[PDB]
Amino acid sequence: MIIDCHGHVSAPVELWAYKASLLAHRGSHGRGGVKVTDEQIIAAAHHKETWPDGHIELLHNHGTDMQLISPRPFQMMNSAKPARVVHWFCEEVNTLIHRQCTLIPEMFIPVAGLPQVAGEPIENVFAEMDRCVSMGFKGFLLNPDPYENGAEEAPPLGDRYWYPLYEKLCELDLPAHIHATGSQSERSPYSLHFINEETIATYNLCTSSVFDDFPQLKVVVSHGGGAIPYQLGRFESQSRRSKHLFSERMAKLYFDTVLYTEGALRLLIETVGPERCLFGSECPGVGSTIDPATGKQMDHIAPFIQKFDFLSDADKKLIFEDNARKVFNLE
Amino acid sequence: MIIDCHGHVSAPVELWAYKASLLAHRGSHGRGGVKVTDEQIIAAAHHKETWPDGHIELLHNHGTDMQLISPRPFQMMNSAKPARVVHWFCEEVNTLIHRQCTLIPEMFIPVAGLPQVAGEPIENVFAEMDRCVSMGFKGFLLNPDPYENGAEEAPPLGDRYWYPLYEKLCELDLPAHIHATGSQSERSPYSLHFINEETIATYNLCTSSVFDDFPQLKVVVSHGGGAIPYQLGRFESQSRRSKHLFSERMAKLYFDTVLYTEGALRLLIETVGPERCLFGSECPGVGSTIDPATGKQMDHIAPFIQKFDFLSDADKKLIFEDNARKVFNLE
Amino acid sequence: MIIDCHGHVSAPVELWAYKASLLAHRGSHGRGGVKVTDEQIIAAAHHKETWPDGHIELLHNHGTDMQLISPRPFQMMNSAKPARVVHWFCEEVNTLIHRQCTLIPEMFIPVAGLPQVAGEPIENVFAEMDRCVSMGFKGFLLNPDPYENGAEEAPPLGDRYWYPLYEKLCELDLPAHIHATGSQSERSPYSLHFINEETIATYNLCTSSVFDDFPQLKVVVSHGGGAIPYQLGRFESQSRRSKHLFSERMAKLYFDTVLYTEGALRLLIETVGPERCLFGSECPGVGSTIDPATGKQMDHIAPFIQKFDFLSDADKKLIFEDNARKVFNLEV
Amino acid sequence: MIIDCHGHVSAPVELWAYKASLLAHRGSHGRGGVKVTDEQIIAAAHHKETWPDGHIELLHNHGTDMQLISPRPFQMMNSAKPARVVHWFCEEVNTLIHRQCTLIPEMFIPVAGLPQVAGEPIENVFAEMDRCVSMGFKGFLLNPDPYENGAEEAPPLGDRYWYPLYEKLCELDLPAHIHATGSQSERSPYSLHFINEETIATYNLCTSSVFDDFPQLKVVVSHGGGAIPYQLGRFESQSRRSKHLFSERMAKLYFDTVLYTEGALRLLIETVGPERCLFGSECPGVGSTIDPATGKQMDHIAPFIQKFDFLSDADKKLIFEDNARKVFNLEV
Amino acid sequence: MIIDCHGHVSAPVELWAYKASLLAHRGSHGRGGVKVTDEQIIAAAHHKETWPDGHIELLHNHGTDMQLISPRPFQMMNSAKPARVVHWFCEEVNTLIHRQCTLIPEMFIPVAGLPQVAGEPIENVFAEMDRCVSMGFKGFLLNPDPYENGAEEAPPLGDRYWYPLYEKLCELDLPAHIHATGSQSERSPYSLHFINEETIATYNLCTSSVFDDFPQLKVVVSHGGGAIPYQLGRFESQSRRSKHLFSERMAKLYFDTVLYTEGALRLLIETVGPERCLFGSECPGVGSTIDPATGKQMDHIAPFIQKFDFLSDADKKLIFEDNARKVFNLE
Amino acid sequence: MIIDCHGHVSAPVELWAYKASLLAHRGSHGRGGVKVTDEQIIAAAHHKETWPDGHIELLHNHGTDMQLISPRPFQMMNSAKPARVVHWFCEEVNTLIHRQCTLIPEMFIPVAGLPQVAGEPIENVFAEMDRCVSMGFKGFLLNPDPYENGAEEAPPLGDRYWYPLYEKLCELDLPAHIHATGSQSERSPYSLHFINEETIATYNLCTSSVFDDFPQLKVVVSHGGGAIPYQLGRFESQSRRSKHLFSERMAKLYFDTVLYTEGALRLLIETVGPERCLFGSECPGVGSTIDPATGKQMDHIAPFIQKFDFLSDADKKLIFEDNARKVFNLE
Ligand SMILES: CC(/C=C(\[O-])c1ccccc1)=C\C(=O)C(=O)O
Ligand SMILES: CC(/C=C(\[O-])c1ccccc1)=C\C(=O)C(=O)O
Ligand SMILES: CC(/C=C(\[O-])c1ccccc1)=C\C(=O)C(=O)O
Ligand SMILES: [Zn+2]
Ligand SMILES: [Zn+2]
Ligand SMILES: [Zn+2]
Ligand SMILES: [Zn+2]
Ligand SMILES: [Zn+2]
Ligand SMILES: [Zn+2]
Repeated sequence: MIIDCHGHVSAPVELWAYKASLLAHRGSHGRGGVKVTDEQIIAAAHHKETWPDGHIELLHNHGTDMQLISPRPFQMMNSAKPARVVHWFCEEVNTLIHRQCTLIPEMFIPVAGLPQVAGEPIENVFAEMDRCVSMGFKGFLLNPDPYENGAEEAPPLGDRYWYPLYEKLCELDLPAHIHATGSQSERSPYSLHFINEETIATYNLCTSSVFDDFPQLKVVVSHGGGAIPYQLGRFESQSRRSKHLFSERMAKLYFDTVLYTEGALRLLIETVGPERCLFGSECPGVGSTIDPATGKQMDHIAPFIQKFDFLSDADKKLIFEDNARKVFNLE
Repeated sequence: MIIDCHGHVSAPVELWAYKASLLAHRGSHGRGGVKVTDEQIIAAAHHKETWPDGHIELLHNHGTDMQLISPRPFQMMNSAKPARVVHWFCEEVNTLIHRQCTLIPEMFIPVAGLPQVAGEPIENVFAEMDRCVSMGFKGFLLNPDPYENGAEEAPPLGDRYWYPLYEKLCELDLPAHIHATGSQSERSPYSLHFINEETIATYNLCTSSVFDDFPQLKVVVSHGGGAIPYQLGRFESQSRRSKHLFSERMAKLYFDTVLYTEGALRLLIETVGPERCLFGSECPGVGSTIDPATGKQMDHIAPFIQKFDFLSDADKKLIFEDNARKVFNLE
Repeated sequence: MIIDCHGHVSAPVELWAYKASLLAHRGSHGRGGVKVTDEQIIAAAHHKETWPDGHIELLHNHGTDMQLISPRPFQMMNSAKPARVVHWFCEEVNTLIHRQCTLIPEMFIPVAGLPQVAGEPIENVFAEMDRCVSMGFKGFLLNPDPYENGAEEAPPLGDRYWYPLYEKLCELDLPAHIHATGSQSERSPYSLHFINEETIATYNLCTSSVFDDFPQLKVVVSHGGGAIPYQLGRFESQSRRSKHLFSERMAKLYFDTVLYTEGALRLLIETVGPERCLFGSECPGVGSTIDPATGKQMDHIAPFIQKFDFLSDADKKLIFEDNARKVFNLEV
Repeated sequence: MIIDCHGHVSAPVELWAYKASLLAHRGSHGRGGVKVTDEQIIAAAHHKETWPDGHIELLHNHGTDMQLISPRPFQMMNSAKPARVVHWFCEEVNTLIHRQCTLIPEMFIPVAGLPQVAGEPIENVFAEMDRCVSMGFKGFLLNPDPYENGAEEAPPLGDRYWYPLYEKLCELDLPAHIHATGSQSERSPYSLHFINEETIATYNLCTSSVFDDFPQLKVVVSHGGGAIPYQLGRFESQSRRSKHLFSERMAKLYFDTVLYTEGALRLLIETVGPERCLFGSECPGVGSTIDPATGKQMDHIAPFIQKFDFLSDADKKLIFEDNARKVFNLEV
Repeated sequence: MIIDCHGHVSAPVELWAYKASLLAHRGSHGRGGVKVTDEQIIAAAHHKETWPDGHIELLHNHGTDMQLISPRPFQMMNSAKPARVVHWFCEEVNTLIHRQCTLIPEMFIPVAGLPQVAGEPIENVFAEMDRCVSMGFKGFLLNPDPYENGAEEAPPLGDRYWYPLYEKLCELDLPAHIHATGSQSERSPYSLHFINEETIATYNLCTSSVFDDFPQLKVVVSHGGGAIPYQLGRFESQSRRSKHLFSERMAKLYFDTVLYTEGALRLLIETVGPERCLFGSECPGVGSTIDPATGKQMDHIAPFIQKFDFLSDADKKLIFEDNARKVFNLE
Repeated sequence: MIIDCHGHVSAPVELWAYKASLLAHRGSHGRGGVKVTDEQIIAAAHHKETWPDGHIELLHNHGTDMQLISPRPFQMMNSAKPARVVHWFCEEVNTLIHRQCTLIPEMFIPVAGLPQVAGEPIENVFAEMDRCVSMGFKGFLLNPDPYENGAEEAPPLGDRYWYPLYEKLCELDLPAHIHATGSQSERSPYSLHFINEETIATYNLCTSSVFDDFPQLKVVVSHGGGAIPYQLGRFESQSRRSKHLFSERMAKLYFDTVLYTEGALRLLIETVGPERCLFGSECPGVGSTIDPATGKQMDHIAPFIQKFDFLSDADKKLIFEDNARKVFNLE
């Protein structure tokens, strides 16, 4: 089968209106919450909206059997104040993902957002993690820039600021899916910030002692590692002047295949090997447009991997399901 | 012949001491200047230093016949204060590069740094440009982040802040060579900041109307365009939702081949085409380490391009000299 | 008839989702816009939402014949970055209001928000004002604190920063309706910031030369003038030292009656007079809860004014329609 | 008798000069102190200053028998640096008040200021409180905005930042008298910031669990509660969603009657009841100007309360003495 | 006779209470002003207060015939906000000095404060200067640090920011008396800040083109030039590496003799010469204490100058009156 | 003999290049270190550079027999970021001074810089102190303004922030040598900042209870105490109003004689006494210019002190060696 490990929830419109409300009253109305029926959630999983077809129908047309759906990361406003609106909105997004996956278990698998408030100690997400574990969540999006390209930065991923999280992720044996959220920059909007932050997080993890101290830490890097597989040479060369090679740590990482050109998919898989690649597409999303040359949808990239003549059937099965089954502890 | 369009001056130690001195007295001793002889300038280009050999010796070994040399960008301190030390140090480095390329015209071709002070209008570099144009300089390093990964950032390259510079570059029909300088981030050291800044600059140039207003502007993006050829799919798909495709703007851009893996070189050349690639290696520097297994130096990448079977000998001539002669107006 | 001069649009949820999206991509998707059909705009004016009944049904129950609807001001994020998102959102809200008033003209009258970006010159709203003027809009919400209780504040209303706007309004003979937006303070939330900012704006206007320089300027202060009618004594006393009395300038101002206690309404009307009071309720909204002692909604305040012994039927007609009809240039 | 619970010290000019000097040398001359004789402290309570007559003469004319005098709060510079100057000045004002009440005991009762330094833990006032408690002081002015309308603000009164103080006050069975100090805003000067901060403090106290955790806490809000009695309806309505009604907590609060209009006094008394109103005038002060329509000083408000038809003589005795005598632990 | 050129007004207490009031209501009460009778001002000139005797009586005991009285500079709060309180308080101090000098013309001469608001253009003092010229004022205190040792600095005295003032001072042929005001620093309180700022202002004036561009500019530096006469050597040595000597400019400056040790007075006079020294004492003030060795008052320094055996009677007359007569255009 | 207690290392050019390199890569290349031979270290002390002659040659000519050398303070960049480059550069300069004084024990005696990072607790220098104590260092340069004339400043020297250091200095019975470093001010260049900071530090030490708590603490103030001996009168008069006279605290202090005018030298020695003066010249440096009239070099000041008639030969022995031997524990 084909399990897509990088998907984002198609939610009822009421969720985003709840965000607007929280930002309007900033808590003076109390927490409240999203009021939507199961019917409305299911219908949201079918609504066309801005995509060529519905979420479910698109996955069906592309042969994707199941998909791990997480929050749409650029809505999560990790730099917004006050902090409690960040926490509340994260919790409600997670609740809605849980409801949708319970209503549509034949396709959708839950992955959780973290209520990362810029500047707060990472411990402040543990409670929500616990709530999500009980609800059956299979992973967590880890944002390396809760400041959302502001004037300040979070510590690098090798800083012990993040160590309490790694510990917990190993106790649960659940993965962190690197994903930045929004960006306050006029130069670098969110979709490009994703790439730069993936590059930075990978670099941090591959030039620190994280994997010495948490050898079972499972990390999936979004969008084929940002820039790293393409730029691996300079970083390996510079890592020679040190006690560990960049590739030494990088061999511990997993990467999803959210890349919309055959050449990039080929380079990713040849660089890290099928043992460390998990099929992903972000369909529906950035890539849900039609290539005017072929008429196909750009995020319908499974056939590119299925036709690579340098991968065995075992390697393609690793990429399409087994790696996801292990990393996300899927039933 | 082989022309390397991305090299950095091996300078006598007195230049860096002059930088330190300027920062120490901050102008209270006057402008002063570097004090070195022609002999010391020539000797610097043969001294081993940390490299496996002298700059010129490594070029001779790798088969490189001429190299365009610019300042070592991470020393240019565009965010340093007061402004006058940034200007003065840029001026002295340019004067020294001029002296070296006049003393050794067989190997070296001069490329200038711009005295970009964070927050200053871009026109404040024009004077220095003129001076360098009178000294035979063939291009300019354009830093998209003169704030050097600080609390603030400059406007995106599509902003009209930069338009006075594009004008002048078209007036001179000379190219800009995109290259960041330092990085103040504890997460992102300068060598990774290079890549991210190239990604951002290319994105700005390909999502704005710069090339509609300056069709003749010549721009060379360093390090194979950061993440862009690898991440082209998502940005092209997103651009489909606008009036001009990312690809039609990117077709106007040139990229150098400072990539230290065969696979990345292949991906670059197959994505942008040999008509838009200029050979470059940054030898000596980040890539001047010996692969302990295969015995060769990582920045010795000309043979990779020579052996690509999908390139004709004319395509290889383009990559190795003709594009450089056209873009940098080489004699 | 009964005209309610202080109402806020009951809009389809797609509008608030559009706000969320604008904040999410900060303009990198383009302006885009609210995509919503006429039938959705109509249905939103009847949906119960968190109120006991729909907007229109409530106005019917309370006997209100027409309401001037403006944006829900605590959503207008005047302090948000980048500036273009606050401009775009204000514009979208204005056009949606225009559409709703065009579709339900027997009930709703359009009042526009201003795309006030904290720190921008006020002239930057004119382009939108002009547009709204050609769409038939009858007034503009004026926010004295576009910084939304931040680390900085805007100039007081007496400062010449605002004088271009005061000029244009007089050019148009259309009123400003003082209304604050959001509040970033952890001490003073938006509903209380409304009152504090009404107090500050009224004080600014009654201690400067705005009305000397703009005699025909029409200004309606929300929520019965905040604290001023209750605290008028101290301000009058301190003004005695000045060249003009506080009351001298205050008499040029209009106030709406959005007060949810009979005593407050009595004080307001007895303080500023029926010639300067315009009926308003903000129904549905903060006051749309049941007073258990009466069983009636707290914002069903028209009967209090109707049953005031100290007002003639002509004064009540001023409060309930004539004043609004003249201040907001309404048709008849 | 008539006890005025809101008065401010008429002090010799040497005190304000001492403030100026403290700001001038910022402590490099040492703490020093106000150097002023008993005769000067007495003379200051009779000097006309900018008022029509002396402090004591005015209180005599108005029929006030005793007044609780506290610091002039707009001078206490809680946002000034370095912290030690605000501490020293508060201490000096407190001791001068103590001396004046010791010299004129038939008229004046001491109420202390707190040396609140913006950003300091509240515990840093305890040492002064203790001292004032041993000097016979009967209450403390509590400033909810020691930042004085700056770029930052203090925690709301419901925050545990204030809980130590609430504890100590209950330990002492002495009241806090809500009063803001200065205002750095160019829109909202100090006299209006008083009202806005009273509104914010009252809202904080009526929407938190302060009175659940400190049931016997005695709090007197200045100037008739700012805007709250006039704007109570909206806050009650919004509180309905909470677990406690706004009025539920508001009933635990006391308010002084420093309002210079008959209508405002009527509203206050009818809203909170005579059991929670303490007569206060701030005479001499902002209200010490002549109402031309009456010839009487605007802060001569006791007759309004005396002539209210809807109050028994016993309710008026509560307002004029019993409530102050019980809240401020006064002798008889 | 003995004319003391550095004195500060002994004002009625009502002035400082007016300062406190302005800072309390910040303008909401309107400008207002100081209400004091002539009798009260005269009495203030006699009040003991904190000094061993009254101002007038102290000048009498020391043989000082007349004294130029200016504001007490550390009260002038040039960094306070809003600006109008700074302007108003300056104007009222000047009005009171004018009244006192008119009431006591047998001794007191008026010198004016400038309403210098940190960050405002210097032109904003011209109006008050004019008001003071009409009232007969003989000079102006010039503060080189209106920021009062804050996080920011004013431009150096050679910056053209100050040029409109110099121009005006030459049109009036009236002097600037360098005097800092207050200091917000915990390290360096006002009395020491005076010294450091005198040093900085002198350095600025002696390493810039001020005296090239305003050759008739009259400047009196307080407290014997801060540190400069004592430290003149290093600055002269460093000025040799430049187009003008430090002493070249320094010869244009005047210095007052507010120094309370014989050795410092000797060094000042021997360094700059009697032609450029104006007698000053700041009595009553910092120096109004008793030397327990001699019983004399430390600011009774006229006899030190009268007994120096290296000065002629003409030099002592230059120091004690003629220089003041010329510089301050005294009747 | 003549011992000069205020000299600064003439270092090989590679040290300043190492500073520039550290600032360029900000630690991403690791600590590294200066790479110079014993021969280059020795040659640096004989190279003319800008001086009229080599460092050692000038010392020989002036009659100086030994000199205590410390870092050139204006290069130590105590306000630079990140902290680790400040620490590393201080450590390398100290190691180089150690190498030079071990190679040339006839002339040079080692004095250490402190790795003071602005805002760091002072205890963060103790480690380095210990290392230097194991290398035979005889004192430490104490910078009162590690913020280098910035928006912020450190606590005054009387604040208990510094008390841990006083303790250690008494534990080692070694002295602090007050000396500022750089200055970010556009009004006050580093050479004037030296003087002002010495004034402030001396004032703090003489108006606080430091010497009541550390009676044995040894402190040497540079440049004759900035302004203090010249401005002593006002501060003594002000201190009379307190519990301890300025003079009784100042009597515990030592001062060096880095003054380039005879008159200032005289004033210093007559104010503080020969029992508290240590000869010092800062030769070569700011004072190494030739008086074009009198032919001699300005920092050749030993003869001035030799010719003072009011000093006995024992007083001159104190100034020229004994005080230095006692304070700096010289062998
Ligand atoms: C600035 C830079 C520096 C080095 O290569 C380098 C220098 C010294 C030691 C080791 C490496 C490279 C580039 O600009 C580039 O990568 O294009
Ligand atoms: C402002 C000033 C203050 C005093 O003189 C003073 C004031 C009150 C008590 C004690 C001293 C001195 C100077 O400006 C100067 O020293 O020139
Ligand atoms: C830092 C310093 C620098 C010079 O002397 C100097 C250096 C290079 C060229 C010219 C002068 C001196 C002192 O520390 C001092 O004055 O004590
Ligand atoms: Zn994603
Ligand atoms: Zn490069
Ligand atoms: Zn409203
Ligand atoms: Zn009061
Ligand atoms: Zn003075
Ligand atoms: Zn030195």
